[PDB]
Amino acid sequence: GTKQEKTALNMARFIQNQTQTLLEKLNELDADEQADIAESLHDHADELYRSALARWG
Amino acid sequence: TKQEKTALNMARFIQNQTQTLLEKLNELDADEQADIAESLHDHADELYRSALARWG
Repeated sequence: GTKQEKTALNMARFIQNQTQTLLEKLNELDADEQADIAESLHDHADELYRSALARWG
Repeated sequence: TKQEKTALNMARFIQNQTQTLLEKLNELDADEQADIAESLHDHADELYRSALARWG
């Protein structure tokens, strides 16, 4: 990857981790409405990170 | 509550990150990745919307 590609990979890694952290926070709030969306959010973040990692990592 | 506001703000920060990463991927040759990021961003917008309705 170029430097720009690596910056995008790093940001995808960050969102993967940050979405896991927000999911845990919502689960502690027993905020089911939000945690339901957050789980799907984190799944897409994981998918994107793995996709970027394969390509530029 | 402090805990609720922490989660709302984190949702907003994730929304900003997902918009930023979708734009970066669109700027790169990254169709496969940008397609995923479109859905990722729609989820971050919906989570922020929902959390704002509840805790804003």
